[PDB]
Amino acid sequence: HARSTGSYSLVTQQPLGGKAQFGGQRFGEMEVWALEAYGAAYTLQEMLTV
Amino acid sequence: EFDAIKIALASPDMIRSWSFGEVKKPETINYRTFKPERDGLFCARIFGPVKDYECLCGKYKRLKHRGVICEKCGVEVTQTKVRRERMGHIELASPTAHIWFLKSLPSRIGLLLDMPLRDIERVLYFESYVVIEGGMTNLERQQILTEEQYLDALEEFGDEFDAKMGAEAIQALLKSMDLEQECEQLREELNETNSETKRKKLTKRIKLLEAFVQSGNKPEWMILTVLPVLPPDLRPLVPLDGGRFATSDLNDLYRRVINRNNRLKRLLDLAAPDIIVRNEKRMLQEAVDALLDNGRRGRAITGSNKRPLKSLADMIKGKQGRFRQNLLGKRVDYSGRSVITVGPYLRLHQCGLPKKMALELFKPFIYGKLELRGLATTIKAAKKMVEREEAVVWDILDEVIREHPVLLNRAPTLHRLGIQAFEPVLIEGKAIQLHPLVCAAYNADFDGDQMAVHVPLTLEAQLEARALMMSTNNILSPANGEPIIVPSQDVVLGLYYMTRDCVNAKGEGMVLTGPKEAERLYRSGLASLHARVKVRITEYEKDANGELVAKTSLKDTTVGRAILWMIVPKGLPYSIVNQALGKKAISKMLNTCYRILGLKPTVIFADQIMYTGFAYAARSGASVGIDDMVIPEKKHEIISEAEAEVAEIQEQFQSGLVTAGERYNKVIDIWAAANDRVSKAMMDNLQTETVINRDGQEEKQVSFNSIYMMADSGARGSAAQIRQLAGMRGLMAKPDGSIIETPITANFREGLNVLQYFISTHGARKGLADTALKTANSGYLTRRLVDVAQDLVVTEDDCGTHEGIMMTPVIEGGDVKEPLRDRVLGRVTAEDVLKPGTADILVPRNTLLHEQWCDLLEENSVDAVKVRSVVSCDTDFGVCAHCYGRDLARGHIINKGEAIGVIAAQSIGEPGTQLTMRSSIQVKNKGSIKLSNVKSVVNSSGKLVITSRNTELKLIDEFGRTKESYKVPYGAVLAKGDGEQVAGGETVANWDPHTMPVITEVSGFVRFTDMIDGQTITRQTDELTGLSSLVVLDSAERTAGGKDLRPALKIVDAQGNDVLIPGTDMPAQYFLPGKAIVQLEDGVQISSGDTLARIPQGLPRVADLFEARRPKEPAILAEISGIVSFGKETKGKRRLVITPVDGSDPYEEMIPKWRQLNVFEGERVERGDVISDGPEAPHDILRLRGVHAVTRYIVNEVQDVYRLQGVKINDKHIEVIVRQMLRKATIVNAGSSDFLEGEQVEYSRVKIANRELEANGKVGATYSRDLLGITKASLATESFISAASFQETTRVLTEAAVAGKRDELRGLKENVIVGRLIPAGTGYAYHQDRMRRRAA
Amino acid sequence: SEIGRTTDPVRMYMREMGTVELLTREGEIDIAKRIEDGINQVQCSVAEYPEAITYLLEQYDRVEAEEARLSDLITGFVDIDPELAREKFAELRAQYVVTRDTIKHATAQEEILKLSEVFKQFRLVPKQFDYLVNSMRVMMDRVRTQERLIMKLCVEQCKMPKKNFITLFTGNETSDTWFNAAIAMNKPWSEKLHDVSEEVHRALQKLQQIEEETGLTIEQVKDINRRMSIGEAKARRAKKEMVEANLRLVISIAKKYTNRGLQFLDLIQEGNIGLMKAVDKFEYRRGYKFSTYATWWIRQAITRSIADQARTIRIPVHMIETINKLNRISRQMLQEMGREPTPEELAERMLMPEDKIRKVLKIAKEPISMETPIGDDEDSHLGDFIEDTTLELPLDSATTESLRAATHDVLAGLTAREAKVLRMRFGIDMNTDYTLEEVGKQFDVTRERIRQIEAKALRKLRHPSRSEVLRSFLDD
DNA sequence: CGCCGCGTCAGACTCGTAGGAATCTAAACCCTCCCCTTAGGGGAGGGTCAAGGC
DNA sequence: GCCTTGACCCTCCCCTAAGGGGAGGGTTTAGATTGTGTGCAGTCTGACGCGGCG
Ligand SMILES: [Mg+2]
Ligand SMILES: [Zn+2]
Ligand SMILES: [Zn+2]
Repeated sequence: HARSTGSYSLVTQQPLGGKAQFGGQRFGEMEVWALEAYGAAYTLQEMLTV
Repeated sequence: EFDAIKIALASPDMIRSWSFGEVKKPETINYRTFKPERDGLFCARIFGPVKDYECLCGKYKRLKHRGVICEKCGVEVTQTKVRRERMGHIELASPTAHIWFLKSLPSRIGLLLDMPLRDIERVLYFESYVVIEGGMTNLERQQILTEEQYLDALEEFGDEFDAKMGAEAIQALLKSMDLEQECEQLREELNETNSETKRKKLTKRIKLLEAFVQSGNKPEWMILTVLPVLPPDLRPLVPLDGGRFATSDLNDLYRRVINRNNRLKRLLDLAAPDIIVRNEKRMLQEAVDALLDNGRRGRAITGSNKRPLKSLADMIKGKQGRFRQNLLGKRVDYSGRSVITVGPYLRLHQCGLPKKMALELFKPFIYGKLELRGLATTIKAAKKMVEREEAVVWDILDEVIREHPVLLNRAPTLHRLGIQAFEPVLIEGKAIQLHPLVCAAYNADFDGDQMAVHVPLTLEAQLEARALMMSTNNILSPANGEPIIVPSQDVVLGLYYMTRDCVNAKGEGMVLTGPKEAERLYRSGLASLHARVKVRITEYEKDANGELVAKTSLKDTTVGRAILWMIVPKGLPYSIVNQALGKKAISKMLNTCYRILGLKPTVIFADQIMYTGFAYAARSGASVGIDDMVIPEKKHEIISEAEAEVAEIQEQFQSGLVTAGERYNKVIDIWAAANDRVSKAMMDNLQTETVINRDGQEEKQVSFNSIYMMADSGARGSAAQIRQLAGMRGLMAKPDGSIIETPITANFREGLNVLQYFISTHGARKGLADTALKTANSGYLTRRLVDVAQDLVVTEDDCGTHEGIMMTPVIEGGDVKEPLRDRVLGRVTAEDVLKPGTADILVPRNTLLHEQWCDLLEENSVDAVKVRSVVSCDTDFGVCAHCYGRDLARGHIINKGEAIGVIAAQSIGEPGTQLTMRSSIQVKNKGSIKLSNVKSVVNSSGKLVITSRNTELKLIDEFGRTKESYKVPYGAVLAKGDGEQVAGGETVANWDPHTMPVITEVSGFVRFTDMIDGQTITRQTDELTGLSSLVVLDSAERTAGGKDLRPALKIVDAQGNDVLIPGTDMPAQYFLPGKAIVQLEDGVQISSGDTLARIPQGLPRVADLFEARRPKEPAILAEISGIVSFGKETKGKRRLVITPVDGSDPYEEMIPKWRQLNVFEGERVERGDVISDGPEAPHDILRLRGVHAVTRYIVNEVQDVYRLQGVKINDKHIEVIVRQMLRKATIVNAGSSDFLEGEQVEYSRVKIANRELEANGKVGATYSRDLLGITKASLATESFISAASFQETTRVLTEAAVAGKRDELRGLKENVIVGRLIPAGTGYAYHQDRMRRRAA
Repeated sequence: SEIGRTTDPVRMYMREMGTVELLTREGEIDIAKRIEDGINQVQCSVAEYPEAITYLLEQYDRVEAEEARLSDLITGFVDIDPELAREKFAELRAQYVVTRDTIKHATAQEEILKLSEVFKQFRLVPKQFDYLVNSMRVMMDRVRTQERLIMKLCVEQCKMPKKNFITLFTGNETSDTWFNAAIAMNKPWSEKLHDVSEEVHRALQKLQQIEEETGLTIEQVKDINRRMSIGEAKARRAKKEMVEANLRLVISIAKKYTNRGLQFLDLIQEGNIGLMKAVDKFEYRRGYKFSTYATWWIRQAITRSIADQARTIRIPVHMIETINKLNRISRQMLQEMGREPTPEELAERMLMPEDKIRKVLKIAKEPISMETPIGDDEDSHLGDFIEDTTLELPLDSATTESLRAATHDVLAGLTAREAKVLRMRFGIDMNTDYTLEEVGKQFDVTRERIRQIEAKALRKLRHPSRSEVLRSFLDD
């Protein structure tokens, strides 16, 4: 499954869950720590915001 | 945009200024035409239009009319997005307490009023009255009245006094109280108090009242009179696909609040009986409580499922709250996912990405390059081209992915190598092709694993993927400087098979012109890969300069080693391949290439190693068959002999020679011995049983057995698993953990029968259940570690400190567990390292100890190096790059802006899934002996008697370094004169394990003191001893008198003269405790050293060490140094009094005497030595011995857990967490400072305050550093956002609201929550110029 | 004592509710008699003020010519057909007129009291009696608010002794004869208000109309109103004892409604409101027990509040009743046929068309929680599957921007006049589009010339020289 | 006042598809307000079609 | 070509006579009835705050 853009949730406007919903991958908390352990501040900022 | 986040209490006027109207009805929407109903919870007049730029009535329907509020429907013509921002309010008909400030412990309303929560809850529930003001009356303030007391004092004392119930009463109390007057009263009450419980009570209340005074908050705002209403698009009521509606639980809760509030207003209009109004007020209170926090007070309100409704507090807290599910991690666009397969052709920097995945992930890039190249006139034309998948969109796709990395991620992301960047190679499958060499970093196998792909969009993200995250930058581990992109399985088997030697292999003994000739002969079939041969090898070495000088010689090598030499880079020696290469040798070869030549030769070398190992594992045909599991031919007789032994032990048990316990232990021992015999026979028949002819004569060589070659190369398999294949499976454990006494005498080559298989499943399932249940514990520990250490970043380059820890090799007993070289490599020295030849600088003061300095320390005799540590860094809010040392992933000193705290937490928490969730001295080797902390005397039989409990024996080599370290109990008699040579196996120390002897002070004669006979002694005769002994028994054994009064064995001269000590005139007597056996009488002489009396005696561990948990019963340590005396006994708490010589004398403890004391009344103590024994508590280690002692203790006790499982973590990473646990300090004397005494502040704050106070000549504060566990240290941060997002969100938000806290967003989590660059890494420059263009 | 032991407000309510014991058949009767004596006392204290009786006789002469009916003026007599009321109204008018002239002062207390006791006979409808008592409350509260504005200004000046400011203020009622005695002490406070001695006049000289509009003394009015207050506090304390004694009846009825959307204490409180209405409406002279009448009002209040507030999306009472009727018809048809009926035959047993019943069946459904676990898991909920359908796709936003750019390009390739009227005719880079007359008047040109200009500019843009960029923004 | 057992509170893995929960329940009156019914009429507001006039 | 001019033309909204139909809202209802009513749970372990004994 892949996705560039798609549908978003109502309350929070983040991508939806599954490949049935054509959803995004969960960039969870441990992946955020992995990016913070590198100095990947811009990669992280575009994961979070954009 | 903004620089801080402030949190505070909301006043009623603040709540009414957020709102755009009052919600007056529980109507959501019309049932027929689903437009929102007026004044309801969904109301376009309050909350905004439901269509974009359109009123509700339809009169104003376009952007031509914007911002005009329709006069018919009242709706402002604007964007409908405002329904996510516009709050409303409910004007509550009665004051309702906020449940957070009442029921989140400790109660803020209770602490501020100094009322128990039991009385406040009784007043709130209209069960009791409280007197707001007493007046001309004997009633005190806040006195609780029952109803009959109220009706008595009301008619008896008129309406002079005022007393109410409900939250109107609590609100009148909170309004009527004067905070500054009560602060002064409580402070002068603290200056009148010595009781520390009441002093803690008072400092709690004082800092609450002071937080209220300093903040703009008023106490009475903890009682709600206006209630905010969340915007309706955040609690949406939306039509589902089948015409049904889906709603939030907040609409149910808000409707209940409105309904009970409107009914309360109705009842107050009707002037209902007050039992009905009190009931409606209680119902409105419990409805508002269920809205705010459902389930704190009483039972959770459930709606229409018997499932409890999700309240406002449940929206923001927990694993499924806003913070952890939506703010600390998100679902992202430009992300795909697929099964991973192997590509063994790939280079280390590239992955294989399916074309179907890449065509979707890179879709706006393809649209842009289609419109740019003129192949599409419009983004919709380009969209239709990409839908039709024309032949040109594949060329466009091949040029948009060209230098564009993608991040590949495998969950769980246990460390930072779980995300790595790769250049994509477009492949035709649906599966991602992962390079083999990175799988160990990902913990990935190709048996169904999936990986996520993420596309870096911006140029900065692309350059971070290329420069920080690319897999060619990730070849060293950050946990330990070892290679993590390392060959395994097939590669090490191919490289091992290639570099092995057979005895008479084809083409043996020829002389080759070089490695190219060896490859020609192997490929043309004229020589075997294992033919030992003589090859002219030219190898290059780096001289003193960076120059690469060649030497050519004929090496005695094999054909395969010469072939493998062709891929080795130039600066490496031929001895790196002139051996059989297992996993360790290949890992060390890659590490050697990295340290000598750098990263660019190493990534090429690792790729070449992978290709060559794959090729020659293919060439080998290395299969596994059933004839490879060679069972030893004598296994049957080993089992028959152990069966005969177990039969004779069984007959001995039938004949009563042994009881069941020693019988069972004998059976276990003779089966473990027989298992070791079968294992040794199997491995001996497996490891060399190639017998081979050299010119006719037979010879033994190492075996080319496939099972053995896989085990011996480190490819797969241990000796412990070959034992189960070809030996016997051995003894199994019950689910209790106790060993079944009949082992599996079978192996897997033979079958197991039904019973053997069943008792093997007993432990198979236990291991699988541990694996299934310990991932949650290791994830929770890693989360706590990250959240304690997330804010630690290398911010400075050198703090100029001179402190540090003295690194020594880890020696437990007679084994050197950790040498100095890997404890000190990559660390900056803290003092000049000297030779044993004194005063000559071997290593200067600020040297980073790279491998050459470590070899210099190793070729000299340096046994201790003092290094700089992060626990001793002087840097406020960070760490300097010199107290940290090397970046273990790079190999050079750490850079400023590195988030070393996340690296430390991930380095500790990644191996947590490899941990489990559920006498005399015999010196090993030769060397001198030296002892420490000895109380030593000379015995009458030519001995040394060490009458101390802090002594330790250390064995020095001719080098000069301690190699073994033991420590001996009290009164251990030495079989050795201390200070000269010993031998291997030579016993130095002998003692009694089970009983504690009393050892005299000086030579002399026995004398008695206070031992009144018959009342302190039972004189009992042991029938086969000849002389009767005398027992000093328990205190309940004898009558009043000697039961508590202590028998004192004096030593005097035969002429009656008391013998005096050399150096002091201290009276020489021995006070002995109860439960003692004495064999001595008065008159018999005793020299110094006679023993007169005998008083007889995984993953959760790491989580307990980092949480600083005090053990069940700890050791008892000496707080102050002095001499031991005893106070009030015979309570259960033995009263010990340590008496200093030059200090304030009385210091007492309450030691419960059901634990054996290890101190005597005549002997001194040092502060912190063990008085009683047990597991040491780290708070005690920190208080009594210091910061360096507690960090030494915690790193040693954690690395004992990790080294036991063969896990190698640098202790930089444990020192980082220990530093984050020592972040608070309790003030003991404020001086001329702004702190109280007994107040816990940040250590950096009080250190900066003292810097400023001693900068202005005044005296600063004095403190005692605290130790907090990783949960209490991460909840005590100066940032309420990170603490509220970690856990206990209600407590954090409650204390932050009543304190009026302000979060300056200085750590990593707070800038992640709010969508900013983190202050680490490539966002460190941005934050620096954000703070220097704000401080200017 | 159970105080402080539970959290349940249901247990707290039942606990404090059970401390009142039930009434006998005789207890209800004398509580109702206490209520009726309180209201009778209020009425006999009203009778002292004449204009209320004047308004009531106005109402009766309006009933004479039928501007209204006396069935809305009096519910009956105690010692409704319109002949006895003529007798009682005539004998009451003959009393009011014979009281009107007799003013003296001891003789004035015979006729007022006998008119009070003969006016006691009229048991009015609640509306008229409530109007009379509220009218008297407004009269006394405006008289009282100027009475304490007299002291409002005296506090506006200085320190306020009014312990003995009341000494001869009582009884004079015509002039400042009580006011002159305040300066007769000549303490400094007695200075201040006296230079406001003129500004006070229109307060106590507005008395100049009202003592001529009421006929009786200030404390006579104040004390018949305090007797009204005593009577209504007697009638209100007796209504409270009848509500408090019958809360078990409310719980008894409310336990049969417990799971229809409202919670048990919600039902109890709504039934308590119904019970208070029943206490207000009960008549003990009908010989029935209070339970018989009060059950009607308690059930009314509970069922009405279930129709009002049991649902998220509120259904009106008429459709709530249609749904209930449909449900019991479905129950009968499911029992008598062993099979759930279809809307066709469900519309033939009912009297209603089938398309009406189909929407009634589509109208009665309660919303699902978006915290509903999907898969009956606890990690994924229904709210995780619901999409924002109001979001514009980024390809649609990018298409909108590219179309704005393309029309900007083609409108730059026209005359300035034609591009202006074509950006003005449509809303292009303006906030509103315009009509032919507005574009024309801004140009001081006709409507038809602007129509010609924009039609010609459109024909220019139709040519493929200017159209191939824009034709790409269209579909099949 | 200091300590001990008891009450209470807070934490505890991410991919595909299935996938929710299912009980219980006035009637007779009255009112206002809104839309509906023919076969078109009338008007406001806004466009459109050929005539020419310069 | 730019500009008027008079005649046409369109949709959209409101109106017709005598109520019909329905939605959505109020109100009372008089034999006597007077205290709900469910579960569910095989967590452990820290850790904190408090009645109660000493
Ligand atoms: Mg796998
Ligand atoms: Zn409008
Ligand atoms: Zn430092």
